[PDB]
Amino acid sequence: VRMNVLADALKCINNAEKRGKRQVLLRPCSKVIIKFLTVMMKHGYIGEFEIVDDHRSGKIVVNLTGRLNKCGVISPRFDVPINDIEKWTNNLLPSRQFGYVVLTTSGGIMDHEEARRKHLGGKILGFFF
Amino acid sequence: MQNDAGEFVDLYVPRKCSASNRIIGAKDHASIQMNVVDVDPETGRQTDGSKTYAICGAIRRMGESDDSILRLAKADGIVSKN
Amino acid sequence: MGRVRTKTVKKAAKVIIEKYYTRLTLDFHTNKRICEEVAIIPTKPLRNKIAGYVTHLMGRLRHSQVRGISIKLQEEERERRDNYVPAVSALEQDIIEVDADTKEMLKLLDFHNIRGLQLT
Amino acid sequence: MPLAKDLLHPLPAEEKRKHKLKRLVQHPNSYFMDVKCPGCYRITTVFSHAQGVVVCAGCATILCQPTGGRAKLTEGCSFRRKPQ
Amino acid sequence: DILSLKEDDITKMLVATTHLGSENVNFQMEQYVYKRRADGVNILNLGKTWEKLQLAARAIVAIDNPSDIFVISSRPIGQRAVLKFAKYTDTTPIAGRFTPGAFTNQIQPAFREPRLLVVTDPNTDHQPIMEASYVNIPVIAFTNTDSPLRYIDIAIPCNNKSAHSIGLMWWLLAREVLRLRGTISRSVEWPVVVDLFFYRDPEEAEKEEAAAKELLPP
Amino acid sequence: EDSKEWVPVTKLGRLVREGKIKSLEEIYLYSLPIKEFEIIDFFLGSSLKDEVLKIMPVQKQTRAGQRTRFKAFVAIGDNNGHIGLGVKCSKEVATAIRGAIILAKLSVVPVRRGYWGNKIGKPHTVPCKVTGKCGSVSVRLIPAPRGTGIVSAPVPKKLLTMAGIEDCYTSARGSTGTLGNFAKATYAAIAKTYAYLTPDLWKEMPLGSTPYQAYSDFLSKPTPRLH
Amino acid sequence: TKKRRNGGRNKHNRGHVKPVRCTNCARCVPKDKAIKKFVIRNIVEAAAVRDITEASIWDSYVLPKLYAKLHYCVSCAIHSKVVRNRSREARRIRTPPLRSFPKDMAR
RNA sequence: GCGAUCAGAUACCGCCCUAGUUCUAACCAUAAACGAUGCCAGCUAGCAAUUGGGUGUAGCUACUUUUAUGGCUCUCUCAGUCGCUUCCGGGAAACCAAAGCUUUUUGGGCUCCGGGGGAAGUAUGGUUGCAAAGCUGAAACUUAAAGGAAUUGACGGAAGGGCACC
Repeated sequence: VRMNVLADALKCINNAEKRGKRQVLLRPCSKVIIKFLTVMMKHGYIGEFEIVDDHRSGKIVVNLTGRLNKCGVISPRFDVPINDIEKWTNNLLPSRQFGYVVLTTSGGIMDHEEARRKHLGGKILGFFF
Repeated sequence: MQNDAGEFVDLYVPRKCSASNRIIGAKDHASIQMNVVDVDPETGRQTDGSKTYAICGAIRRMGESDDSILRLAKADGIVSKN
Repeated sequence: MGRVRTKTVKKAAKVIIEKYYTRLTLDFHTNKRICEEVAIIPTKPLRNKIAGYVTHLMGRLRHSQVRGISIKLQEEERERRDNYVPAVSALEQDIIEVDADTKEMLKLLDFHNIRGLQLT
Repeated sequence: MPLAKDLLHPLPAEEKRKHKLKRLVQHPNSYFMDVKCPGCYRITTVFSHAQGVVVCAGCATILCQPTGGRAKLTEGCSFRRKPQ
Repeated sequence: DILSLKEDDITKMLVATTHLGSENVNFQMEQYVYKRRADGVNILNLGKTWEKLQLAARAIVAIDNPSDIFVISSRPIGQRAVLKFAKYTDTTPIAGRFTPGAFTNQIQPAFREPRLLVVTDPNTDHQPIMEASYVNIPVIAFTNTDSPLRYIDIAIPCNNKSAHSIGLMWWLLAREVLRLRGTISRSVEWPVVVDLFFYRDPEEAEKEEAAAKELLPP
Repeated sequence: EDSKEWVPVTKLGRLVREGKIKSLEEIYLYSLPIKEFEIIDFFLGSSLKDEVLKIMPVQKQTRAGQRTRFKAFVAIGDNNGHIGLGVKCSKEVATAIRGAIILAKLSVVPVRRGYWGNKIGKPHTVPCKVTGKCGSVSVRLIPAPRGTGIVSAPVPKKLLTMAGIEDCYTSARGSTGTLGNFAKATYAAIAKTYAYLTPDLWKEMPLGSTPYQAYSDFLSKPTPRLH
Repeated sequence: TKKRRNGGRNKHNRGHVKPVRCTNCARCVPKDKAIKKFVIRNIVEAAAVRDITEASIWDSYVLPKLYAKLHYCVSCAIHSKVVRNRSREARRIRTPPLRSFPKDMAR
């Protein structure tokens, strides 16, 4: 069915921005997705997200600036022992300056930049550039 | 695109789309700018000062480019009830 | 019997008509003598053929404007020719004929009453 | 536009056209009615997609016979399209 | 302020059967259609048609050489109209068979550089639109609901099924352009009556002597 | 190295000689379609170096059959921020090379240079990882730290030196004997560096009045001016 | 390579349809893959119609007609020139085209 | 086994016709078992068909005094199988609305299969089978190409036009 729900929504976002389309209907929106999406907001990559209360599993409408080339999702969530943070950022990020790798860390779903400041590594959720 | 002692190097900063925030890419010759002329309030009597909008080939080839002008123009507010 | 005249004859004939149209008549003998003066055609059977194809092109030009050889007096003639039809009438009473749905639109858009009939 | 939102405030006419499950918040087109068979003062609230071959209070008269979208409410029966 | 809709003008549009729309709506033109009539006709928003004629007419101007704005019709119903566009506003003519490359050939004698195109029907006039988008040329067009709006910035929904619609809309752009930096000034109507822009017709033709001597009979 | 008293078919051509444009950069901004080789010859094209990469022959049957035809593959570039590249089919070696230069000038594409993250000493490289594909070959640009000087394959080294991209790593895909496709893939790669919406580009501006419109009156008129 | 998008003929969602034996080879081909042409002819054929009507009592008559829907194998059809080797472009093209009307159906 | 054809016919072709086709109780497990395209979920394009259901039909027709009912169109919508034309992506192209989202050496979940061409679906052993066979499936050794594509020519006892008293 939808084993990882995360990727299904973020693919929808990519496909949408490939039309240029500012809006997407996301299904079936997780907590991990909400935390993924709040992380986007901070760096301005997407405009406002809104989670509708169906008594089912929650859908989201995305408003999109179009600043985003592409958003990818890591499953399996590979265990980062802090010094693979450096390797993972190099491979899939277009620049050393910019583009956030997204983790599920002990203290929250946080970007690798934020994770480095806290010194808390993790399991890898995602990539956003 | 600044270098060391805040001078602006490379060579250019592209014209971005008023509707998609997307870069006009220099050999995308499928790209329109429309310049709609402002009117001297009361009626006709056209005086300069274009309200000018840039639209990418990507909007145009999806057949939506006419519609982008309608929202831009209403935002500048010459057009009403679009 | 067979044939349409080759490109060297025909091309020569199109080029001279564009420039020289005024001074080219339906008459062959004058078209022959203009061609030698205005154009260095080395031999007489070729000269006559070029000049003769001009005669043919001119004959059709007279019989309502011929494509591809516009002297541009012809365009200037269209300006003059422009005939207006008068009276251009919205006919009987207004003329009213409303398709019902467009009447619902009309009242909304326009305070202007303008007579409508929901009409057979 | 191909930047053509506004699904947060989704335009009236279109939403109506689509379907019962294709709404932003998917809301039933399955309403309520009250059925009066005039020999009986009794109102029983029966559905147009009935789910019952509904006998009124004592009288096994009929009321409605199901067809697989909207149950056909049969003959001389009057109903209020409202949650009473 | 009087740049709004004009009641006098809207009657002309009504008589000229502009409100008719091709039965099959096409998604990209759904905004231009208000209502559908019974017997498969679409009602085109007459109020939007005006404002779109006005934007298009404004767009012609601040292209400072008005001559280097190329007015285009393959359709015979627009041929006379496209020619007459040229007579009032300088706007140089492309009538009928557009010779492709008129835009993309330096060697061709039909080497045109438009900073604007105005086009009748994008389905029959596909070639100068394709060619336009090879040379960054703005394209304004007259549009059925069955228009490929691909490569069109600003659409004017006419009816383009022909009759009087193609003629009246074409005039209205030229009219508006002459009020606006043309020196007609103070937008009070027209001494030049709208049926000039129409195809003269009938193909095969009644040969009628111009100079209005109402034909009695032998 | 003209000589040519260039005569301007294009309005664009007029601007060049009248010195009203002075930077092909303006042409790139307003995206104006350079049909004239002539335009390019004045602004740049003085200190554009032309290199002939490949002369490789091809064959075609004029009917019964055998004939042969010439290929020339050309790259043109400043060292500063410009590459145009053109491949042509002709009867002769000379006409092939001259024509390939001509096509190459028309195509001239601007080159985006960025930084490691150290904005010291003028942007040496390319900012991000930009990839372009032409027929199964995809040459993929990776931004590489100074003094790596350019890491590619011998023909793409030339192509990237024509731009003046000091330092890059590259990876190229496929049938590694099919040379022409490798060159074409790099052309797409270098061209796409603008096509990345990097976070520096995010805020529009008031953009531009076009010189086409602005200087318009002069570009439709009269001379054929001396001096 | 799949030249033909339909494989042989129009099999989508059935794949296997009872075969009909080809009236020329007596072969076996599934019903989707027959070239079929509708043979509509008069019993009295052309010249004889003038001769029969005079000879036959009746006020006008109006001739009975023959119907025989023949089923061709692909091999059969192309030999007898029913289908003539089309187009890499024109295999795709459906259309028809007669001009005149009155359908061929000789020998 | 026969008659022609043809050097041969053993074949195409023509005749007689056996096992077989069919059915039943059992085998076999394989086929271009093919839509050459794994399955389940979402998303990314217009139009008209097309299968079925449903919402509206103050639409036509069928009838009871008209109805109520039914079928079809018309309108709207799912889920099916496809087509057309365009990609708005992919591809080497042919093509493909999936062969798209296959990334810039990445994207939901999961299986299976390929990693030069032949030898070879053979050997060998195990397995299954009454048997025929089938599955699982090497290597020695051989060899610089092999395959798919499109392009142009040449060539047809493949197809249509013309042109000349060789």
